[PDB]
Amino acid sequence: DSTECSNLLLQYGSFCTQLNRALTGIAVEQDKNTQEVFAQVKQIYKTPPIKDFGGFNFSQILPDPSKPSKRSPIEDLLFNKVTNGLTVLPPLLTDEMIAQYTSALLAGTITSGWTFGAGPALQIPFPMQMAYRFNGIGVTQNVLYENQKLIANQFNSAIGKIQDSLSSTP
Amino acid sequence: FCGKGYHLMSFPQSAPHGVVFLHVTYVPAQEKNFTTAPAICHDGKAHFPREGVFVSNGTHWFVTQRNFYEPQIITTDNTFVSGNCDVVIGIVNNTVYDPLQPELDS
Amino acid sequence: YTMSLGAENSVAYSNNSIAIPTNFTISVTTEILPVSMTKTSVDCTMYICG
Ligand SMILES: *[C@@H]1O[C@H](CO)[C@@H](O[C@@H]2O[C@H](CO)[C@@H](O)[C@H](O)[C@H]2NC(C)=O)[C@H](O)[C@H]1NC(C)=O
Ligand SMILES: *[C@@H]1O[C@H](CO)[C@@H](O[C@@H]2O[C@H](CO)[C@@H](O)[C@H](O)[C@H]2NC(C)=O)[C@H](O)[C@H]1NC(C)=O
Ligand SMILES: *[C@@H]1O[C@H](CO)[C@@H](O[C@@H]2O[C@H](CO)[C@@H](O)[C@H](O)[C@H]2NC(C)=O)[C@H](O)[C@H]1NC(C)=O
Ligand SMILES: *[C@@H]1O[C@H](CO)[C@@H](O[C@@H]2O[C@H](CO)[C@@H](O)[C@H](O)[C@H]2NC(C)=O)[C@H](O)[C@H]1NC(C)=O
Ligand SMILES: *[C@@H]1O[C@H](CO)[C@@H](O[C@@H]2O[C@H](CO)[C@@H](O)[C@H](O)[C@H]2NC(C)=O)[C@H](O)[C@H]1NC(C)=O
Ligand SMILES: *[C@@H]1O[C@H](CO)[C@@H](O)[C@H](O)[C@H]1NC(C)=O
Repeated sequence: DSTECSNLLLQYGSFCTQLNRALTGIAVEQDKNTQEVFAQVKQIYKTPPIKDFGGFNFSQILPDPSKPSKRSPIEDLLFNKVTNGLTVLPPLLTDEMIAQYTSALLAGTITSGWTFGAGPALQIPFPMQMAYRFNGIGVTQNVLYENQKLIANQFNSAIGKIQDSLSSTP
Repeated sequence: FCGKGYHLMSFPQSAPHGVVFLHVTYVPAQEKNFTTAPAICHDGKAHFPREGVFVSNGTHWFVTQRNFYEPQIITTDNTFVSGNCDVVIGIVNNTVYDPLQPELDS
Repeated sequence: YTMSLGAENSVAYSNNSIAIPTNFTISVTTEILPVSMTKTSVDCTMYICG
């Protein structure tokens, strides 16, 4: 609040304008980064009420209805595990909207595969989508269909191990 | 990476201190519902599509390519056999045509 | 206002239904990427001292 200090500071020119402009550029760049990462779909996809995906369980990654924040258990664990003229500007996208974007991406990739990323979301059964992914890596569809229960059990076990590993590693 | 949609090609254009890429992509449109099955049960054998997918318009079963609707008769030339019908969940019963059958029939 | 992320689109998922495209659109999109800047040189002695 010193007037004499500001009068002497004016002798140095537009240094303050340069610093404010650089900080403003960084601040808008962070919002641009968040838009580029999370806002890649213009449709908010939602999962069907019946979670019949041929044995595949997505409860640990889909949003929890019981939580007011509408986050997944994994996302909730992630949020729990992260702890003089200065101002902190809030991010343009809040945490619930970022969670909504991730939920839309999850719903699109579960119900439609990769179709929603290239155009209109085309529905496909999830085992058939997994079979398409199997064909992408050079494994025949029959292998997926014959061992579908085993593949679903392995996927659920791996997702649970991911949650346990995140909860058990500082 | 090269535009929204399935990338077909791209064209470069010079710009002042920059480049403009015109990405030509293929976008699916006018989609239609069909009833689908993982495999076709015929003669106690399970048939799977070689490159396409089994679709049904309500009464008849066909095999088509995944990115464009082009229904074709389910034959032995576009399907492959792996195992019986007891293992695959959701297998449906439909006939599988044999192109060689009229040749020895005549 | 509170911004809207996108229009809601509930995909009609079921265990035995697929959506197959019957047509296509050849879509051309633009992507602008900067390549170079203006090449500026400053004579340090002449700038500071003339
Ligand atoms: C999907 O997985 C979730 C969690 O892995 C299962 O929910 C569990 O259900 C059992 C039995 O009802 C409960 O004892 C557990 O406490 C539940 N866990 C959680 C985290 O809620 C769920 O049953 C699985 N299957 C389906 C169809 O959702
Ligand atoms: C599903 O498609 C098949 C073949 O495109 C349809 O079968 C044809 O139906 C027309 C109209 O009755 C007949 O004139 C043709 O002779 C049929 N072709 C064959 C090979 O049978 C079938 O009707 C379609 N089903 C529905 C519900 O649209
Ligand atoms: C598809 O065809 C198979 C074989 O023809 C059917 O399986 C038969 O089902 C009847 C009804 O219970 C049994 O009596 C036979 O013994 C079964 N045969 C075999 C080889 O398993 C099957 O039910 C048919 N499915 C549909 C939907 O028509
Ligand atoms: C495929 O069938 C589903 C279910 O019959 C259609 O989904 C419905 O479409 C109507 C049309 O506007 C909506 O009002 C309903 O809310 C939709 N239901 C669900 C659960 O999404 C779907 O539109 C059909 N797709 C095509 C291409 O015909
Ligand atoms: C696929 O969509 C194209 C549009 O790109 C359709 O082409 C149009 O067809 C109508 C009627 O024949 C014409 O009046 C339009 O001028 C055509 N548009 C263009 C850009 O040529 C095409 O007919 C559609 N095909 C199917 C099978 O639905
Ligand atoms: C789809 O689920 C229904 C029960 O909702 C079941 O009767 C039917 O057999 C299932 N179809 C496939 C292909 O899994």
